[PDB]
Amino acid sequence: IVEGSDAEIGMSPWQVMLFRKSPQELLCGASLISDRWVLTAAHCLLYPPWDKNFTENDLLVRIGKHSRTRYERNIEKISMLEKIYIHPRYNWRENLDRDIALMKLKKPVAFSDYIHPVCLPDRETAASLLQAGYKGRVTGWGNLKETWTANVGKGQPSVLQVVNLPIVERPVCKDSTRIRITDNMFCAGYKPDEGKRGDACEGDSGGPFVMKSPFNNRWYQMGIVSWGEGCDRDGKYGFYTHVFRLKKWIQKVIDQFGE
Amino acid sequence: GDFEEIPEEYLQ
Amino acid sequence: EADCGLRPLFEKKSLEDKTERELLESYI
Ligand SMILES: N[C@H](Cc1ccccc1)C(=O)N1CCC[C@H]1C(=O)NCc1ccc(Cl)o1
Ligand code: NA
Ligand code: NA
Repeated sequence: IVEGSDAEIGMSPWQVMLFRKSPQELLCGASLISDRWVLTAAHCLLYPPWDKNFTENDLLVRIGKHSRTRYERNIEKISMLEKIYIHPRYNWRENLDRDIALMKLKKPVAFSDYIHPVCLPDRETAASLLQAGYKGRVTGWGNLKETWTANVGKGQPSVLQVVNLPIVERPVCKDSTRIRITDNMFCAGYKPDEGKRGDACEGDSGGPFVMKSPFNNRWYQMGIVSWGEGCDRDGKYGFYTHVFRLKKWIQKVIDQFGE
Repeated sequence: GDFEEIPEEYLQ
Repeated sequence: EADCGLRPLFEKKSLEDKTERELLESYI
């Protein structure tokens, strides 16, 4: 996360870290949507251009975390993956269209002050809230900047980072890039004229873009961190998987096939 | 290697 | 889940985090 701040304890209790067993490393963010289901970006698991094609046993999910590198004894819960489900029309060839994946946990995770699921949006909540200018919140452990001077500056955070960002008008998203944008994406970030900055960055992939509904005061995951060109570049925006647009696939995966 | 080691039961 | 999106350390005890007001204020 670029130009964010340290999260408060328990601020994002659905935040999930995707962790490579060997070598032990952060792969991506993710989010908890029930006691057995974790949502992330397809490209966190499958990206042939980078020879990336992870199997269940390659990965753990760590839930309830705050510190990036510490093992948070008595707080985090580390879970093994039962199954990975990638959207069958995930377009890794061109533009990361439908950048979404589910992970089933081998065992349900116990909820706590630090571990709690986020809601997924229904049509009405998405229609009300996914409006240009409305702000959501992005969280992750990814890099603090696109570039820095090695062993002199600092590019990675000690703990979970948070930034609030406004949804951007679709023509502005489209005019910011040569990549083909789809209805399964929205973009977010401040314009150069606006005062403020902020973006996701490498390692934030797959984590949640959330909004707090003013109707029922619940947090809804509207987006998944998907792609950008650079991080926090002027005139560029971060692009997010439109969770509601893919919810019928989510429901199918959970309701008919996985339950 | 920035990462504090995980309990062994998880890496199995 | 019935209690989705309600954080134990915030909504469940009617405490706000330090920047959620920024989100509310944008929903005009
Ligand atoms: N630079 C290409 C741009 C691209 C976009 C679509 C199709 C191919 C390439 C990119 O973004 N990616 C490459 C694969 C993973 C993804 C990534 O790095 N996502 C992280 C990120 C930063 C900000 C937010 Cl939002 O997500
Ligand atoms: Na364009
Ligand atoms: Na930008």
